[PDB]
Amino acid sequence: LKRVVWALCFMGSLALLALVCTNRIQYYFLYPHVTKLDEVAATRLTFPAVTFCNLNEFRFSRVTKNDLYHAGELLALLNNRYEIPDTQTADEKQLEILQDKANFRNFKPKPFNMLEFYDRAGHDIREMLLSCFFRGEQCSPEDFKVVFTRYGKCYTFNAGQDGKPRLITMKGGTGNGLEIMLDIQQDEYLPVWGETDETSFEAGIKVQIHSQDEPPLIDQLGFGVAPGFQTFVSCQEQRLIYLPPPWGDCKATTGDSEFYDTYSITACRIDCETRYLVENCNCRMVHMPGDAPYCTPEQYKECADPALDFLVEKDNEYCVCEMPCNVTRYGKELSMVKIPSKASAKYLAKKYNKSEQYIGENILVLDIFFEALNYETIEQKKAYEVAGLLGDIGGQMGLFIGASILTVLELFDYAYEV
Amino acid sequence: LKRVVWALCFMGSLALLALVCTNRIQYYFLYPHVTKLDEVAATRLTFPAVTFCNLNEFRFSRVTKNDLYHAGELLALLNNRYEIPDTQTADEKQLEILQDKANFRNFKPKPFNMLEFYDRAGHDIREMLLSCFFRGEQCSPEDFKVVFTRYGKCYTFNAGQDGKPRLITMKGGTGNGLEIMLDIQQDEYLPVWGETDETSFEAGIKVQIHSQDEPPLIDQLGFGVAPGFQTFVSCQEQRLIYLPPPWGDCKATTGDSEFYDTYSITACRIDCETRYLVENCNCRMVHMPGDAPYCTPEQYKECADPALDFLVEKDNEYCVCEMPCNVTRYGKELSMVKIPSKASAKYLAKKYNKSEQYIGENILVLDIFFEALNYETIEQKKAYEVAGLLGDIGGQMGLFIGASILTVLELFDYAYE
Amino acid sequence: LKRVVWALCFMGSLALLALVCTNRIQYYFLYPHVTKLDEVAATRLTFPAVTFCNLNEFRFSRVTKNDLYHAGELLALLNNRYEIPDTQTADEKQLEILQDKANFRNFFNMLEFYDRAGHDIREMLLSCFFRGEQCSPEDFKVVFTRYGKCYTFNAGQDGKPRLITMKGGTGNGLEIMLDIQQDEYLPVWGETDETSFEAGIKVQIHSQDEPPLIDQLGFGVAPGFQTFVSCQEQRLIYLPPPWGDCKATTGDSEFYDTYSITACRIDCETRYLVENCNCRMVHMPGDAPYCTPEQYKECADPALDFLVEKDNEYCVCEMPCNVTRYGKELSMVKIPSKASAKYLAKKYNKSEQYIGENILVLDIFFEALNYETIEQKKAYEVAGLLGDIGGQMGLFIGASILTVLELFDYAYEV
Ligand SMILES: *[C@@H]1O[C@H](CO)[C@@H](O[C@@H]2O[C@H](CO)[C@@H](O)[C@H](O)[C@H]2NC(C)=O)[C@H](O)[C@H]1NC(C)=O
Ligand SMILES: *[C@@H]1O[C@H](CO)[C@@H](O)[C@H](O)[C@H]1NC(C)=O
Ligand SMILES: *[C@@H]1O[C@H](CO)[C@@H](O)[C@H](O)[C@H]1NC(C)=O
Ligand SMILES: *[C@@H]1O[C@H](CO)[C@@H](O)[C@H](O)[C@H]1NC(C)=O
Ligand SMILES: *[C@@H]1O[C@H](CO)[C@@H](O)[C@H](O)[C@H]1NC(C)=O
Ligand SMILES: [Ba+2]
Ligand SMILES: [Cl-]
Ligand SMILES: [Cl-]
Ligand SMILES: [Cl-]
Repeated sequence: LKRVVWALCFMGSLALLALVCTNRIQYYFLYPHVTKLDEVAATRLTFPAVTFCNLNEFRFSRVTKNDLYHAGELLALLNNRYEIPDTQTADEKQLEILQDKANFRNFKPKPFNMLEFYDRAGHDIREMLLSCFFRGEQCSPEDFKVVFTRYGKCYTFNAGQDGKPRLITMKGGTGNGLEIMLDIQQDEYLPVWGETDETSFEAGIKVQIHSQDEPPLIDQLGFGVAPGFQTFVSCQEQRLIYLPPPWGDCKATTGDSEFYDTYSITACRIDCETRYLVENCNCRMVHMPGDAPYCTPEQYKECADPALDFLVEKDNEYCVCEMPCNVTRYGKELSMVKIPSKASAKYLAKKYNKSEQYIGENILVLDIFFEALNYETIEQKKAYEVAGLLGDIGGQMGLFIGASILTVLELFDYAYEV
Repeated sequence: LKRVVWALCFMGSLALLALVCTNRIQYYFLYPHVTKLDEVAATRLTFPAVTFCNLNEFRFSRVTKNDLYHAGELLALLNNRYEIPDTQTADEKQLEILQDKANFRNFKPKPFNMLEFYDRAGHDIREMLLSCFFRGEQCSPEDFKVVFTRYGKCYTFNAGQDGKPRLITMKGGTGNGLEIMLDIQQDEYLPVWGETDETSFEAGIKVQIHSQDEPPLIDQLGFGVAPGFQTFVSCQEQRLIYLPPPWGDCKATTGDSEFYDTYSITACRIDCETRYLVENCNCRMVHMPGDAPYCTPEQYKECADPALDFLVEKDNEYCVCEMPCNVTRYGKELSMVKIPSKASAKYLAKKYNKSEQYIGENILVLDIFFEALNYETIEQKKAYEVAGLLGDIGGQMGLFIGASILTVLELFDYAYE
Repeated sequence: LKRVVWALCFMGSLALLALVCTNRIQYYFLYPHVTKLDEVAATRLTFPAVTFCNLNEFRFSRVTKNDLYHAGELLALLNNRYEIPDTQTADEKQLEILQDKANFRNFFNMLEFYDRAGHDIREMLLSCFFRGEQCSPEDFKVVFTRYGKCYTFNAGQDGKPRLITMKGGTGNGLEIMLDIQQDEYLPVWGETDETSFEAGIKVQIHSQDEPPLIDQLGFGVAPGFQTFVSCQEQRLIYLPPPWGDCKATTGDSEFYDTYSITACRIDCETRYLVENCNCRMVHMPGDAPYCTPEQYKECADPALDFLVEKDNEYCVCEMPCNVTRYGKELSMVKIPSKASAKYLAKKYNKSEQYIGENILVLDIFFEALNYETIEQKKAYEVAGLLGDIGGQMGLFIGASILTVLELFDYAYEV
């Protein structure tokens, strides 16, 4: 009778060992991870890269007759027949100027390049930048690097490219960061006389705070800043460490692109777009990097734009961009105050030779800074390693039947002898 | 002497095994969890449901003499004695309209319904919606579905109700989302001539971005949008998975509500309120769902409001809403640009046959989109499961005394003799 | 041949046990932790303390001739030679007043000057409501910061009970209508260090256990808008060494009852200024002597700036293990509505323009009646290590602690 109770106890114990062991094994092959959040104080923080664009792509006073000829349809200033659209709400002077530039009688077309057009007709930072301050000391427009995006000629402060060393901040708070007073030059905006898809009613700038290791993607990752306010941006540096397969989904390999030195998801997207447009239309857009020839406005109309839209719509499988394992993100909180005060309106108007109306509707102040001298870390950590797996299997294997790998080897010994 | 040192080693080993084993047992019985954060790229994102209200509950030009008679005191247009309050700083015409509407001389009242009054007097989406675009293609006011909230007649885009399929976005950024130009119609706002508790000075709209599975709760979960700016709202889809008892506190059961098909904490809140008001006052407010009769303004005055206030403090234990285990939340970052530009102000003024002053104080553009085509996941994960407990107990049990469950069974066997 | 493969299996098995066991040993000695996020529903939430300053340090109408004499250079209204700045863009009345106050023919405490000349909450506070019930200016406690005379609602200091809210949403919180008094702003005729073009207020939402640090931790609120602030209470629990970096011993400073990272920062600053200049600035607390405007120019400011740059290691403030933080999301609506501008203008005896350029409404509340908890939790405890080493020790060679002791005996005998 005792051998029966022993047989039942050994059988049930071996069954429990079976299901528990297969449980821990399956849990290991899920490759599970859990997250470790930490806050690290630092004596210094590397200030990020700040890219800003004017919402107006190009200045009206800088557009020329040749520009209307080649890119008149693309710039939406002229209709398909090289004639001005509906004149509703058209200033007499502006409409006469445009009508004069669109005469096109005995006109010899000069050579035209999209990057030349954006570079000269775009808003000059030397005119927009009314004042610059970093850590309380003056900055020059030479700190701003020209970057071409979908919005046109844009500028990146502290880009850290072309061998310039990146700036640091040793104190947090509103004073100890970037602080620029900009004039968005609303007088230079393209007149809107007729409704169009490209017609926009916004006035202000668009800013993206990003690491120097990634290029700007201002059309998607930027936030707007409106004239007439001083906007504060409190930043919190975040350092992210992800896990590669089979734990998570990250880009383990450096994967350097021909266009960009360091791999970033932004660089992967704009690289994918660049390759697609170069293959499909044999030309490259203004914002894209490389050595390819830039598109002509005819190529823009008949190939480039429908090609990108078709790439977005047809299938995401062509452009699948994984996230790198080491990522520096910047968190940001926005707040506003009014500019200028009644005590300063006259002084600003006289300082920049403008009317107080103009100052009120054209001046914005951007204040970008770190809230405090610390950074957060978010790390994906492996939850079950092979040492822990063997430890649990050994513990339960020793608890239920008290056997070992040598014991199973001995049972296989008798099986081979049998 | 050797058996004595052996006895000391076995005793100390058995004590240590005792305290370590009870340690792992207690840690298991705390039922602990830890969190798994992950970010997932996606080729498509389901666009959320967007509900907005005008801050002005009902239009002044649509209020009628009968409305003043029944709900004049409730709307704060008339005083306790059904008379207009002080006319201080009242436009002559503006007051003339109200004085004529509140005559009540030889007036034979007609039936009155609160939901009819809000549905007819509230701001019409056909007049507010100056332009609508979703993913660059035009939308109609018919895309917005009417929901009645505490703020009055409100509208939900991509509500996904009545069999409509939920919309998706295949690109991120400002262009590729919902983008509406609204006229908040500040001329239709209730005149404020005298101080009252209900008096408010704000002008604009209130928006809540929420999953289609939940009803809006704009009085608590909404954010404001001011006229004269294009407000960008960058959304981040977050997918949350919680643990039921005994690990955490989540809804293990489906939790069928009578009013709503899907369970949500909001649906639980307005369910608690609706049930409480039906039991105490036998009527429901406009925002509440169901089939009960709507309250009359007298019922509102003498029963509903004090009942809700008594519900907040006295019965704070009475309404307990557990959180569901699988929840889709949307995070948001707001930024603004100025509207309109000087190059467009007059074109807007002529396009909508308004003065530039009006455009300046009445037009707002709302741009709701996903920052990028990805979603975050926040999961509560069990930290100590029974397999790990048995493995650790077996490991320490085998390290300290080298025993097994069969060893203790044999010890009970020898003890049996 | 069988004993040879048995011996090799025991050798290799002991090697595997060695590397796995040392693996768990080293992993345990990393002292790792992982994060536990949780959301806790509550019937009540303790409302935070809200400190706000006007961006304008002191009122122009309250400055007197003596104040111009002593602190004229510091306040930037007068130059080093006690003369008026450039007369470009100067109000005729303001310039006549300043020249009159600067007559300096036949003609001071910093805290008296800030306390009396600063913006009075009794004039700024046009309306106050908390949970729908009226509040008085006496509920705000005066705190002196770098911005000047500032005010803290629900400060909870001096034994006052902390306020609670039993409902979430815009109505059920603090709601104040303020007049920033833009007419009292210092006239700016020439460039100066204090010169600012902003108009509005600065707010910091913080727990009562920590002092305000509004020049660094504050956000702006612009006039002409009602800004809503949705708050989410967060409770953070950190680990002390060797797991993390937290202050296990509170080691509260004499200046403040409860230890906070901010309180440690301003304590270090006060101590440094007392050591180098034998005086304390306006914002600093204690019983120490306040600086004179001459002391400010030649000692205080360069000492503070040099303290930030020269020795950043000197002030090391550890983070406490239990920290209550408040998350916040801002949004705006326009104030006043066209239907309400006239009533406000007449109610407060101001022009409709003045209301447009001076009135702001602040609405601070909890989004919902819950709070988040973020806890650092130990990933490998000594019981788990002994369990893993025991499991692998029993799987690979099947030995025990008693087995190793017996091996020491048999080795000792032979
Ligand atoms: C990602 O960041 C980690 C640190 O956060 C890097 O790990 C360091 O790698 C260097 C080798 O170049 C070592 O000298 C350091 O000791 C490592 N630090 C730690 C904490 O392990 C890692 O190399 C980075 N990965 C990439 C691809 O850049
Ligand atoms: C200010 O600008 C106007 C615009 O052309 C110009 O005529 C005037 O001379 C300028 N004044 C000064 C002082 O430069
Ligand atoms: C435009 O509005 C005015 C009143 O403001 C009205 O008289 C006129 O008929 C309107 N025109 C159109 C085309 O609606
Ligand atoms: C810290 O806060 C937690 C709740 O978040 C509480 O349980 C604990 O008692 C507090 N004190 C310590 C020393 O952890
Ligand atoms: C109202 O404002 C005027 C203009 O400054 C002032 O003279 C008058 O005294 C004010 N009324 C009161 C009651 O303060
Ligand atoms: Ba009752
Ligand atoms: Cl997992
Ligand atoms: Cl727990
Ligand atoms: Cl670790």
